[PDB]
Amino acid sequence: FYALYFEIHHLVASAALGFARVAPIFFFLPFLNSGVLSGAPRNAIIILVALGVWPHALNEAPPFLSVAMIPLVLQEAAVGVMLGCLLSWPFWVMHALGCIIDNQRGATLSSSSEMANFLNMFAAVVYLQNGGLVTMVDVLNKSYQLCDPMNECTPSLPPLLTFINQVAQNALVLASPVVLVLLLSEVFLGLLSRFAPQMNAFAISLTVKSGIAVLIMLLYFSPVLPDNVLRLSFQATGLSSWFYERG
Amino acid sequence: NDISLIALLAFSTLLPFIIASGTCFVKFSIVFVMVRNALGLQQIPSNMTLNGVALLLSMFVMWPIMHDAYVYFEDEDVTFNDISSLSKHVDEGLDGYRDYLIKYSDRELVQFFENAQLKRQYGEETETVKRDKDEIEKPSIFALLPAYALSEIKSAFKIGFYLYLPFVVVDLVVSSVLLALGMMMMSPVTISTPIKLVLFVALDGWTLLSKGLILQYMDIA
Amino acid sequence: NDISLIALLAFSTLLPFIIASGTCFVKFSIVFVMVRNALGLQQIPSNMTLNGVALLLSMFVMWPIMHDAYVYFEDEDVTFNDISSLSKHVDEGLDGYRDYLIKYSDRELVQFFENAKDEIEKPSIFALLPAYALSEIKSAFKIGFYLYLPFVVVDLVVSSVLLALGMMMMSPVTISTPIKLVLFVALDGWTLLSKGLILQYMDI
Amino acid sequence: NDISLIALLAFSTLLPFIIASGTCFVKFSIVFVMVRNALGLQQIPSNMTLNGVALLLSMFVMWPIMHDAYVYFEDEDVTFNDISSLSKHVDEGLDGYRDYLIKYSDRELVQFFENAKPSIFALLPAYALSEIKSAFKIGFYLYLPFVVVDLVVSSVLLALGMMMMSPVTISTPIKLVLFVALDGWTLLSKGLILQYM
Amino acid sequence: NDISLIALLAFSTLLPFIIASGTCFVKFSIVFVMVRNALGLQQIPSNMTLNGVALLLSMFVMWPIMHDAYVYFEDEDVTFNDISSLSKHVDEGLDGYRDYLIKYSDRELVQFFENAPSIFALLPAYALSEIKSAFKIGFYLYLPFVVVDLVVSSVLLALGMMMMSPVTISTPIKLVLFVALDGWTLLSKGLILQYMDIA
Amino acid sequence: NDISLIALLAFSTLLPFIIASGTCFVKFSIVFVMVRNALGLQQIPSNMTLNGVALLLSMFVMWPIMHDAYVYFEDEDVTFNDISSLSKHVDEGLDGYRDYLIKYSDRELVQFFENAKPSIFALLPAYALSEIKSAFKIGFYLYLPFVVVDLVVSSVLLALGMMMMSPVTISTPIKLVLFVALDGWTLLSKGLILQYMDI
Amino acid sequence: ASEMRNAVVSLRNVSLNEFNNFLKRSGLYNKNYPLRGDNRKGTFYVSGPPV
Amino acid sequence: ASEMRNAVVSLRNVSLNEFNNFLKRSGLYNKNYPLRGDNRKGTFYVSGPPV
Amino acid sequence: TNRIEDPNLVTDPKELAISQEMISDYNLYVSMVSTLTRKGVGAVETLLRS
Amino acid sequence: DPKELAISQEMISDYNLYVSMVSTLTRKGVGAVETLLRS
Amino acid sequence: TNRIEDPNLVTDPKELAISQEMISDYNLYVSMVSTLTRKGVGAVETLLRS
Amino acid sequence: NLQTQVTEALDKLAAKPSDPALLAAYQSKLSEYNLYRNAQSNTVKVFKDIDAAIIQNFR
Amino acid sequence: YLDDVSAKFDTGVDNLQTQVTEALDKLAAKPSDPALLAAYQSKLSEYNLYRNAQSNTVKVFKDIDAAIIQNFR
Repeated sequence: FYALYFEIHHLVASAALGFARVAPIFFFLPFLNSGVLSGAPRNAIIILVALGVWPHALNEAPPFLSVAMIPLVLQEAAVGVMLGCLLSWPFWVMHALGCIIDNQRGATLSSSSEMANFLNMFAAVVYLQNGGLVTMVDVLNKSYQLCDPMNECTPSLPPLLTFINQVAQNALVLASPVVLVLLLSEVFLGLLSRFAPQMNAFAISLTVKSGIAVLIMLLYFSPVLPDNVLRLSFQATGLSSWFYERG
Repeated sequence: NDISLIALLAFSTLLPFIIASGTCFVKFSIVFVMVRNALGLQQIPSNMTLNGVALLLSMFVMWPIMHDAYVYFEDEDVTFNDISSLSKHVDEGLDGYRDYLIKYSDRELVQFFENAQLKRQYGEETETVKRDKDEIEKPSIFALLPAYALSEIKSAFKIGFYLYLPFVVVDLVVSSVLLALGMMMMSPVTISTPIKLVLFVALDGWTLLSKGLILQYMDIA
Repeated sequence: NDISLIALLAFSTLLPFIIASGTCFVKFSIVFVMVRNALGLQQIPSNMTLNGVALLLSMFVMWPIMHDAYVYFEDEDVTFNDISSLSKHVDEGLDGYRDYLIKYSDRELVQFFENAKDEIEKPSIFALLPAYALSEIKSAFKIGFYLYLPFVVVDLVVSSVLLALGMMMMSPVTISTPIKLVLFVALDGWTLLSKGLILQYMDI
Repeated sequence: NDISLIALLAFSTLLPFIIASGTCFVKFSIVFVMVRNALGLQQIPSNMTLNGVALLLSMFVMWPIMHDAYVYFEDEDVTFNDISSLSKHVDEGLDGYRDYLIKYSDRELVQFFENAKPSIFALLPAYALSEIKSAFKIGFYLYLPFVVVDLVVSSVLLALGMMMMSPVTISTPIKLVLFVALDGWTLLSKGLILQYM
Repeated sequence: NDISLIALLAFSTLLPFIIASGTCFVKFSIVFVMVRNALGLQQIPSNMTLNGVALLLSMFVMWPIMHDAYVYFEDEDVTFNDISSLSKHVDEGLDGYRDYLIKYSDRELVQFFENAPSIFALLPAYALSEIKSAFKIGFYLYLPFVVVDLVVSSVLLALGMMMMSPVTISTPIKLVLFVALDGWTLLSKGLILQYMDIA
Repeated sequence: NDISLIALLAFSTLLPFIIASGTCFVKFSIVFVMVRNALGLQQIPSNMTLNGVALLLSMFVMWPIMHDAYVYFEDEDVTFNDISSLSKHVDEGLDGYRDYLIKYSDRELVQFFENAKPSIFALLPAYALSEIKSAFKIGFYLYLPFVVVDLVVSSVLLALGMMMMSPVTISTPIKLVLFVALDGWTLLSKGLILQYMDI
Repeated sequence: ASEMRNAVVSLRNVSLNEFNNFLKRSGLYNKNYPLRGDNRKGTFYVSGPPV
Repeated sequence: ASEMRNAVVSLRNVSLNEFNNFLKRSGLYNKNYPLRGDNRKGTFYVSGPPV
Repeated sequence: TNRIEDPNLVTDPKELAISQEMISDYNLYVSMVSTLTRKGVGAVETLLRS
Repeated sequence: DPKELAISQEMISDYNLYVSMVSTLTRKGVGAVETLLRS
Repeated sequence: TNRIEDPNLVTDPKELAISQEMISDYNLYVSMVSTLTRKGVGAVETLLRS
Repeated sequence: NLQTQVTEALDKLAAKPSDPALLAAYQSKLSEYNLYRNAQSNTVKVFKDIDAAIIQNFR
Repeated sequence: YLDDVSAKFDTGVDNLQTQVTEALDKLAAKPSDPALLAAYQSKLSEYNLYRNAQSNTVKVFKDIDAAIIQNFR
């Protein structure tokens, strides 16, 4: 009766490497961070999620045995922040979207924000309703099918170097229509200051722009914003292009 | 008979971590930190006391569920004569907890994990189970509690988004009337804070959100 | 007597949570922090030295309820042949807590908890412990809005006199914060709000 | 003798909250932070060095009162025959602590708290509530050399056509070279002892 | 046996500061937020992303050095007779990292921290050298940002447009032409070629 | 024997607080973040890294005096039958450290404190209050070129009709080429350490 | 009236009629709350106020 | 009505009839809730109020 | 206690077999309640201490 | 059994220390990443 | 290890006493350098978080 | 291999559990085997107990 | 294991448990013969040596594994 103790003992060995892959996704997501989750039931959830997705059978012996343990955790954490930074893609540009509309209207010149927090929460809920959580688990269940440890898979550097402009060109075209009207209104006001010299249209520009910068985006808030949220959700089919195992 | 007592003490040690995961305490705890965050107060209202008030309602709802465990296990006819009926007996003991998990969890998210565990179990050649199992077949208890706790995070975040709305509509009109004047170099969060506290006490959100959650699990009269 | 040694221990390990949740300590500990946030302070004085003085103020009004429970439970008539008369007897000690709780809790909310007058029977102790705490947090919030208000005025008037001059790019926190605390020490507001907080529950 | 060990252990456990409430550490540890943001500088000394001087100055003033009760506990003639005779030694060994507590508290606040030689529970809420009142106005007074200086440099900004200019980065070195010319770090250190020495 | 456990556990405890001070994470983390500060928008790209990219790249440099240490330490033939003979063997494991570290540091503090090569002389010489190499590349990236704002505020004096704010106009212009040169993939790849043969 | 061991265990507990307060480390960690506030940057270069480089410099100079504490205390002459010479013995163990605190503290403040050769318990606040006072002088001195920079950039902007633009963008390049071409990173750090040790 | 306590107790070698003579000679025999029981037995049933 | 409890009790050396004579001589005999059992045996069945 | 203080029951070997039983039934019962409550009061400790 | 339990006395315990070691390393592992992401 | 694998050394009492010393000083030695390393690294984190 | 030369003396007393010389030598074996087994179990135990204390310290 | 240290005493003698019974069967037949009485005391006294040397060696071995199991934890 010695192997029965080993079955629960092989599981708890298997959960440590399972914790190191998926824990920094539980730091990145807006509905799962330490700001939204307490301390006592946090470490209960993160353990049992990795138990339901682990690819190998639990009662079998793990291939972890004294190969290279301190570098293995930094491998699995480094691929973990990759799954975090791809899954938090459409929330990052949406939080980047609200900062541009906040910054153009004034309201941030106390440096030399609450509104940008509002859009990031909004795209969190509309992503979570239709499907949502079914696709967040599917990409890490497939990740164990193509990045099983003791094989040293890496996040594949040469398509990583365009990641920042990839969200940037999604940032500029999403903030495209509201910055053109606010900018054109200012020089239109500026041509009236050339037509009436002591208007001080800089002071007048701050009072009128916050109503204008919010009004034009109400017209395409309903039909245009929430479908791009579901389109920009990273799906499991693209998992081949970001990884390869090294032996 | 004696090692049945060993099973009780071994059951006793992992209890509050089941309360950390299995019950609906995870629903009450999240929305109360969010109402701390939505009001902008950081340390207050001192969430150590907020753990106590969130626990007492959840036990108050979970009590008819856990009370049936005593009456099922203090029976004088625990000891059977066959190895499968006694394991059948502990199954029919756990069913009152189990169907509560069935009612309040998501359909497809639990369904994803059995298909995910079987291809882990045997391999890919095992054919997948579809939605139509639900009428006859019951899943395991270890494929339930992952999908339960994530689903309640979804529902708690549904609530946490909603009462974040009537405070942030306030937080933009204060930041605009301050820029209606030339008061750009002024911290608007210190003016929004009085009218942030009145909108919860004039609406009296404490004494109606607390009543709202108990109707989502149980009924009255 | 031996079983009562458990319950004496069972009070003590659960003591720092009932006083965290079932007394007026929550109101004292809440107003003493937002007065720091009213003045625009973060770490002054502390979170430690503010919790200490909040403990002693609640120890005034809670001890006489706690004091009668010794002499009531020290009495010699603890040998009873009946189960229920002792169940009545331990219920008769906690009515000092019950009259404290019913006085500051809402009658409508505890009837809701009762479903899942008060002279014939007292309501159950678990039926009103959140209702006391949920009423105090609202009232401490309500009293928290009040003393926030005069400090709004000093933040606004100095921001308007700098804009009365041409200097619009000037952070007014370095000027309002001197003017902030002189409004609270010429009023001597620390020594007077502590007075009426005692008078809010215990009469003079 | 065995439960005297409890009393020796009861003092030692509540002592990090005694120091947080009973001594003048709550006078010392406040003015050093109040002078820190007075310069407009956020966290740059420490939150340990300012704590380190404020604990260490407070051990000078409270040691002679502790030593007098130390030789009373070190004295062996504390044991007597009667109950109140035993209590006759606790209060006399305690009375030297409470004269300092009476000296820096208001009487009418103590005379308020007697509805619930005054006792120590009537002085501790009276101590810190009077201590932080006195600590605020002296923290207000050190603001006064630094509120005139940022107003006058914003004036000479406004004396030019420099309406778009940040005055904080010019006044910030002037905010501290006046303090080293004052040598306030010696000056404030010598003043908080003269109330007691 | 157990004396190996203290060092192999303390490496994990001291790891958050070797990344903070010993590697090329210092140079990588600074220049990202500086060119973000060049554009003036302090919450895009929301520095946790900027701190997300520079950690993985600095992971890629330490990783061959990390694999090279325990291949050598895999040989269990370390026990010998002399007390210094095992000391030289553990020193041979650290020269794989030191040869990385001796390459970039200057010749001025390293003997200055030996009279007053050693390992403890090189880390403060390292981080001081990397910031000075980081500023002048950020400065050369700064100069094409101190010409594009200078021209758009000049056309306002060419017109009768002196009294309007120029930051509300120049800041959208600075963002568009920077992404039109695809610069965020430029300064990233211009940095990874310096330390390693990347990709 | 075991009274010697509890005192060393007591030293290990207070050891973070002594380096936080007692030595010259406070002169280091203050002036490192002083240049960062001098530049106007808020989170650059991210003081977690700057806390590392301030610790290794100050630790490098206390170690020769710390090494004296071994050779005084690991010896076998501690068996003294009379208790007063052993008391004067442990007075003489810390004498190199005591001589170090006397060299950098002001004289008359110490005798004011031991009014209550001088006692080590008394000079400890008198050292730090002089140390921060000497730290604010070099806080003032290193800032002093940059105030000339912040005014000259406003004058040339005011020489044009460019008065609506803030000069914070144009102040910062010339606020850094006056640092790297001057090479102040090696000038301050070598200058702070030569005040104590000699090569 | 809600404080009435009751108990039944047995005696070894004193009957009910001898114990009832202790009550009359002392002055505590209450004719409103008497003792119900058989006249020569050991067991009897008493109920009333707690004193 | 919901507080009614019941019991069964075995007597070793006395029967039901003189125990019923104990109830008749004392005055506690209640004809609505009698004792169910064999007339001269040790076992019988009780049901009534908890007092 | 009155089984043990009654001096007739303590001398009879028939009664001694019961006397070893009842001291064990008292021993296992209160020790069982002690450990279940300790886990009960320890379980609540883990959520509020945070 | 005296030789089999003794060699089994070490065999249970060493795999228990190893499983505790791999879980504490994950805590300082991800905890170093947590503080570095707050930076 | 070979003190206890040698069975001649485990039978004599005064050889057990010097091994009893030898076990006990093993525990105090490696525990002293353990905790002092722990307190050595315990002093480093707080200054760097500062 | 100590248990081998323990297990070789039981059989001659098994055929003759009345020889005075054999049981005298057997008691000198079996009490010495008693000293060997618990000493080895308790000594590995300290090597077990102190390594868990380090990870309890560093966690 | 504990059966084998027991069975080594049941294997090492052939039929001693029966040899005492057939002896006392002859003793109860005619308990007055000198060759029958003298042979029985040589045969009765060997049995009591056998079983206490059966039960004491397993007794000292019982507490030894009990010392082994408690040093697991």
